[PDB]
Amino acid sequence: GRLQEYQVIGRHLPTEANPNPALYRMRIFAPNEVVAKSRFWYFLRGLKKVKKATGEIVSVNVISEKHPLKVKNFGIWLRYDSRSGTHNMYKEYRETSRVAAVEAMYADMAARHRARFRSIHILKVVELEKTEDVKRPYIKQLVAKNLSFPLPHRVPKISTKKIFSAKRPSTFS
Amino acid sequence: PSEAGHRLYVKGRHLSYQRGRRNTHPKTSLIKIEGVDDTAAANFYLGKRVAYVYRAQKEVRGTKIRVIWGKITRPHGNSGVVRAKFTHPLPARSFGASVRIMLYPSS
Amino acid sequence: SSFESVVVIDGKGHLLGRLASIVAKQLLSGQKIVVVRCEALNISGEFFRAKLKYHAYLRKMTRYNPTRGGPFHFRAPSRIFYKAVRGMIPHKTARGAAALERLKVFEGVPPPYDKKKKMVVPQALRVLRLQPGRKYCTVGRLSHEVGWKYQDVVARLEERRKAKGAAYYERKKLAARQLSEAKKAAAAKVDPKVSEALAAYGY
Amino acid sequence: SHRKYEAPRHGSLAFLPRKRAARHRGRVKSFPKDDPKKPVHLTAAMGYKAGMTTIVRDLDRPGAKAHKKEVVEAVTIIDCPPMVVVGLVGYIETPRGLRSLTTVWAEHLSDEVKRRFYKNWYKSKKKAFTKYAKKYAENNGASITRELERIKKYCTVVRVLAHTQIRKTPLKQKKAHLMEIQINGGSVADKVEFGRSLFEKPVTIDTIFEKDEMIDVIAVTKGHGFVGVTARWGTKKLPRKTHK
Amino acid sequence: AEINVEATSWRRVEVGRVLKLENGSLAAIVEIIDHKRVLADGPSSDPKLATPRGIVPLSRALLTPIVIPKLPRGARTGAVKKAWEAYGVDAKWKETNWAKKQLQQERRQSLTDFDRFKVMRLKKQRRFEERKALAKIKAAA
Amino acid sequence: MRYIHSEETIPVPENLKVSIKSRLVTVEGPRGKLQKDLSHIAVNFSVVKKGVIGLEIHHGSRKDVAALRTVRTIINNMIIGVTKGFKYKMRYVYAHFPINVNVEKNAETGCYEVEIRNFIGEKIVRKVVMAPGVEVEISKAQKDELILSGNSLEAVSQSAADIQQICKVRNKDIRKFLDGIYVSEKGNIVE
RNA sequence: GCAUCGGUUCUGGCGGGGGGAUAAAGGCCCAGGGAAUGUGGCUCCUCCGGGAGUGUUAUAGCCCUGGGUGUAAUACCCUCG
RNA sequence: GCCAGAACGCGACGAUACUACCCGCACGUUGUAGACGUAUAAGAAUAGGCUCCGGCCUCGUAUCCUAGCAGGCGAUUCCUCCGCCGGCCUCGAAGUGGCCGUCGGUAAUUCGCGUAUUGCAAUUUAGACACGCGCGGGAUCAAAUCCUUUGCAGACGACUUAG
Ligand SMILES: [Mg+2]
Ligand SMILES: [Mg+2]
Ligand SMILES: [Mg+2]
Ligand SMILES: [Mg+2]
Ligand SMILES: [Mg+2]
Ligand SMILES: [Mg+2]
Ligand SMILES: [Mg+2]
Ligand SMILES: [Mg+2]
Ligand SMILES: [Mg+2]
Ligand SMILES: [Mg+2]
Ligand SMILES: [Mg+2]
Ligand SMILES: [Mg+2]
Ligand SMILES: [Mg+2]
Ligand SMILES: [Mg+2]
Ligand SMILES: [Mg+2]
Repeated sequence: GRLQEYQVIGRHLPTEANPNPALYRMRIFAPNEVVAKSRFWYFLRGLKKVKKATGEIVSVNVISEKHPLKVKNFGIWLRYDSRSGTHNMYKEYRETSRVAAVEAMYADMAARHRARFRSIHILKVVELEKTEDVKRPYIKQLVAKNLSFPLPHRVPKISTKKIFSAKRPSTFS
Repeated sequence: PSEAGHRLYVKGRHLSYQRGRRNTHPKTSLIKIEGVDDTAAANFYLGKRVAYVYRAQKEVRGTKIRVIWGKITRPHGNSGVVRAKFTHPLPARSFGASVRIMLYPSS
Repeated sequence: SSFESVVVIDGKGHLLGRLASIVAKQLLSGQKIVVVRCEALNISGEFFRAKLKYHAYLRKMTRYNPTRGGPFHFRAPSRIFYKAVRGMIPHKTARGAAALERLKVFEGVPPPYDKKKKMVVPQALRVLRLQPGRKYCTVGRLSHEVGWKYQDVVARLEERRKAKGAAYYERKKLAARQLSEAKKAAAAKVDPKVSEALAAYGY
Repeated sequence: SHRKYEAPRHGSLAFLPRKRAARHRGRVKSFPKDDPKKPVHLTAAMGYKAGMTTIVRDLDRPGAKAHKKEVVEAVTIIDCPPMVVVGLVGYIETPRGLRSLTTVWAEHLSDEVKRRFYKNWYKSKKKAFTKYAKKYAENNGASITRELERIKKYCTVVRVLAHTQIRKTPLKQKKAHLMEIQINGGSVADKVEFGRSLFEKPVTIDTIFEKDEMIDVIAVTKGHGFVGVTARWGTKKLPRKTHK
Repeated sequence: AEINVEATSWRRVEVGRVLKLENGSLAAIVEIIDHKRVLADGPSSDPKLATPRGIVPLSRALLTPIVIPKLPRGARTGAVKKAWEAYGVDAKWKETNWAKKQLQQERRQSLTDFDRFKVMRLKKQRRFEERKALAKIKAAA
Repeated sequence: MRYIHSEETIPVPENLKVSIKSRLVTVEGPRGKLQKDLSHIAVNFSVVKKGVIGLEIHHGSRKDVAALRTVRTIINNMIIGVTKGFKYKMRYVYAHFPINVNVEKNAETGCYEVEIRNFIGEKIVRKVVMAPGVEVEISKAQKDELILSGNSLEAVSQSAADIQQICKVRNKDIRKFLDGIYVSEKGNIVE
C-alpha cells in the first residue's frame, strides 16, 4: 500500500522480581501506527517470550528521508513463503527514498512470484554507497556513462470523450 | 439580408430512465448535454429548465404540437450526463429523441 | 461530443470489436453511422487462429433441418462486421430493430458515399494499440479462404476511383495557389489598422 | 445401440430438393470460359427430340479386346431446324454479381416470337412491338445506335437472343422458344459487330457444331405422378406377413 | 560510394534537456532514474514557467528543441539557475512556434461578446478586399 | 529485462550503391540489382561514417534483439551477392542405373528448367523449373558435375534444394539405397 | 413565475489556530574532511568523430559532519469560523 | 462443375383502356425512431511524412459562413456573393458533376423614417420526404380469369398447348 517508516519500542511489564526490564526497538514499514504496533508484537513474539497482554509500548515515532531529492541505489534482504517451503533472496532497486523501495519490492514480488503481503519478512535494507558494489545487471545498465536513449512510437494523449477525429493521428512526438 | 439562424437553447438527447440492472424507475431521466465532458463543467446547467416538444394529431387551441416541461436535478457519473425531473415521465418511446435546454434561471 | 445528421467511418486500420463497441453505443444513442471499406479491417492475433475460429463457427448447424433456424454463415466482410455489431444490440426488441435500421455497411466506396468526408475513430486504430512485432490479419483475406467471390472486382474498381481522386487532388492543389497568392497580394496593399487590430484579438 | 451390419445409404443428397422444375424449358447455368484469342463464335443451340435408333461400326482402340471388330451401339436423333437471331444483350460486373443494363431488338418480329408474350393471343390486338418499331427510321436510328455505343463502352460480356422456327416441325404447338446464347470472341467491339450483323437472319447448326465433338445436353426428365419410397429411393421390401 | 538514408530521428534525452509539462511549465533534466522517470527542475523568474524540484514521469512530458550545454550531472538549484540565466532559456523559448501558437490560442479563450461582434465585422471588411484580388488573379489565369 | 541500446555496423566497399526507403533496401552494383523488403522488423538505420551503415534497436526485448544479427547478415549477403555472385556444385550418385539429365535452354522466358530421366531405372520423366536469375551448366571441367550460379543466395540455394528434394526413394531402406542427387560445394563466382 | 424564511441534504471558495526532529528538505553564509561515471590543465594515439592515462577545483561541479539566517516556508493529521 | 432460388433480395425490356400516366402550382385534412448553420471528398507510411522547394508537422482549441420587422421603405455607395431556368460536355458499383448565357436578389463604407400594447416567462406553430385532393396542358385507346380443348402433365389445385 502507501507505507512510511516507524520506530517502535516495547518492554515487558515491570514486576517485583525484575524491576527495570530491557527495552526493545524495531523499524517497521506500515501504512499507519495502528498496524505498526501489531507488526511489532508479531515480530517480537518470534524472538522473545513477551505478549501484548504482558507488555507495553514505550514510544512510537516516524522516520523521514534525510535527502529525498538525491538518487541512490538500495539493496534488500528478505525471506518469503512459496507454495512449498521457504526461501531467501536479495534484490536491488534505484530511486530517491527508502519507503518507495519497499513499495516497489512488495509489488515486484507480488507480480513475479505471486507472493502476498502475509508471507514476506524484511531482513535488512541498505544503501549502496559506492558504484562498483552493484551486482545485478538490470541496475548495472542504468549507471553507464553518458546515458541517453530515444522514445520511439509513443501514442499521443487524446480526450476519451472526443470520438470521431478528423485526420489520422501521428506517433512522432 | 440577415440569413443567420435563431437559436437560444442547447440541444440534448434523451438516453434512458434511471435503473439498476433489472429494475427501472420512470421518476427521473438521463440527458446527454452537448459539449460537456467533465462533471465540473456539468455544474453550469444545474437548476435549468428543459422542454420536450412533439407533434400530435389534432388541433386543440390553435396548435398541433405539445410540450412537456422539466428541470435538471443533479449530475450523474463522471462523463457529464445529468439527471432530470419532469411533471410527467417521458413517453419511454423517445429513447434517442432530442430535447431543448433553455437558460431561464440565469446566474 | 457533437450531433451530426450522419457520419461516415473509413474502416481501414480499425480493430473489429473495438470499432463495433463504439458503433453499437452510438446507434443506441441516436447517431447515424455509415461504414466504408469493410474489407480493410484488422483482427489481432495470427491468421491461422482466426481461420480455426471460423471453422469452428462453420461446423454448427441445425440437425433435423438445415433450411430453418440454423446459424446462417454469411461470407462477406461487411456481413462479418454486421454480425459483430448485431451481437452487441438487443436485436429481439422493437428498440433494437429500430437501432439497427440506422446502420449501413459496404465494401469499397459506393458512388453515393464518395465525394464525402471520411472520419476516423482513434480509440480503435491498430497503430496506437498493438505492440510492434505482434501478428494480425485482414478480414478480406479471411473471407477469401471461406468463400467470398468478389475480391478482384473491388480491387480493380478501387484503382479507378483512386485514379479519379488523383485528378481531383491536382485541382485542389492548383486552387490553393490562387488563394495563397491573393491573400499575400491583398493583405499588404489596403488595410492600415485592421491587421494589427485583428492580431491583438488573435486573428 | 449401433447398427448391426453396415450398408451404404439409399439415394444421393446432391439432387436433394425433389420438386417439379420451376420452368418447362431447360435452363443453362454456366457457359465456357471466354478466351479472347479465338474468333467470335456461338456456344449453344436448341432443338427437339425425335427418337432413338441403332448403328453399326468398327472400333479403333489399340490394346482393347474388340479392336478392329464390329460393334453395335444405340444413338439418339435430335431435330434441329434453323434458329433466328432477334437481338443482343450486354452485362456488367458489380460487387453483387452480373447484371444487364441494355437490350436491342430487330426491326421486324415474326408472329411466332410475338405469340410468346401473350397468354390469349387469339382475342388480343397484337400490339407487342408496335411503338418500339417506330424507333427505326427516326433520326436515322440515332437513339438505337446510342445504346449500342454504350454497350461498346461499358460492357464485358455479350449474349444474343435467338428463337426457334417451330412451324417447320410436325408439332401442333405454334408458340416459339426464345433464349440467349453467349458469344466467345476476340473483343467486345468484334462481338457486338458480329452479333448486330446477324439480325433477322437464320443460322444453321453446322456452323455451330461439327463432327465427333464432345457436347452437353440439358433438358427436363420424364415425370411420374406420386410414388412411394420403394420406387422413389429403392429400399428393401418388407416380409410378406407384414401388417399395415 | 555516397549513401543516402532517409529515416526518422527523434530528440535525444540528455542532461540539460528542457521539457514542457502539461500545465505550461518548463523543466531541465538533471538526473535519469529509469526509462520512465527523470529528475528535473526549472528556476525561472517568470512565475508562470517556474516549477519546483522533483521527479516527473516521462509520459507527462514533451521534448523541446532547447538543450543546455555542459550541464553537470546532478547539479544543485543554484548551479542550474546560473546556467539557465547564462544560456537565456526563457528568451530562447519565446520565439519558438509552440509558444507563439499557445499565445494566439490563449488570447482566443478571453474574448467578450462585444469583441466577438467586432472581430466578425473586421473579418468581413478584410474578406471584401480579399475576394477582389482573388477574382483579379483568377481572371488573368 | 529490456536492453536500452543495441547496434551493429556494416562496412561498404567502393564499388556499389545502396538506397533504403520505408525499410525497403535496394542494392545495385557492377553485376546487377537486388531488392529486399524489411517492413516487418522495427530497426533504426543510420549512416555512421563515410562508408559504414549502422542499425540499431532501442528498448528491445531478448526476442526482438535476436533478429538484429539476422538482418545484418541478410544485408551483408546481398552485398556479397551483388559484388561477387554465388556458385553451387552438385554431384550425381548412382549404383546400377545411370541417371540422365537434360538442362534445355530458356523456354521463351528467363526461367531455366532441368529434366531428369532414368532415376533408379525408372521411366518417369520428371521436370522442375527454377526461379528466374539462376544459370545452370553441365560441367566440362570433369565428369558428372552440375553447376548452379546466380546473384541471390536464397534463389540459388532454393533451386538446389528443389533438385535435392525431387530425387527420393520410397518403400526402401535408405541406408542401403544411396541413389540420388546431392549438393557438394558452395562458393563465390570470383576467386 | 419571482422575492423573503423553516426542515433535510448534495456540492464549490475564502480567512485563521495546534502538533512532529517545534516537520524533514531547500536558498544564502561560515568551518572541516573526501572521492569519481575525474572539471580545467598535461601526455600519447587517432584527423575520422574522438579515445586512453596521470591527477582533487582551476575556466564545471558533487558527497559527509557541525553552526547562523529560524519560533523560516511547504507537505500530512487535527481544529475555529 | 452439379441441385433448389429469399414466396417481405435485385436488374433489363414489351404493352398499359379506367383523368390509370406525365408536366405546372394551389392548398391541406394526413403520415415520420425525431431538421433548427443537419456547412467541410486526395492516397499512403506510423522505427516517418507534407510542400508553395523557402520551409512545416503533438493537437479540428481548425476552415468557410455568420448584422437589417422571423429581418421593412428610401439614399450615398459597391462589381462581390447567392438562386431559379436554358444550352453544350461529362458521369454505369446503387450513373453524377462542370462551363457558358439571360433573368431576379445582394451593408464592403456611411445615413433618414417605421418597431411600443404579446402589458414581468409560457415551442421560436417556420425544414424535407412521402400521400391524398383542385385546377389547366399534353400523350394514350390495353389486358387477365372463368369457359371449350390438348397429355410432353396430373390425387384435387397446378403445368405444356389450341380457340
Ligand atoms: Mg424459412
Ligand atoms: Mg441397434
Ligand atoms: Mg402418367
Ligand atoms: Mg431398383
Ligand atoms: Mg399378423
Ligand atoms: Mg520391404
Ligand atoms: Mg434553505
Ligand atoms: Mg500551520
Ligand atoms: Mg582530463
Ligand atoms: Mg523551525
Ligand atoms: Mg517553523
Ligand atoms: Mg423469388
Ligand atoms: Mg379511375
Ligand atoms: Mg376518375
Ligand atoms: Mg444582377
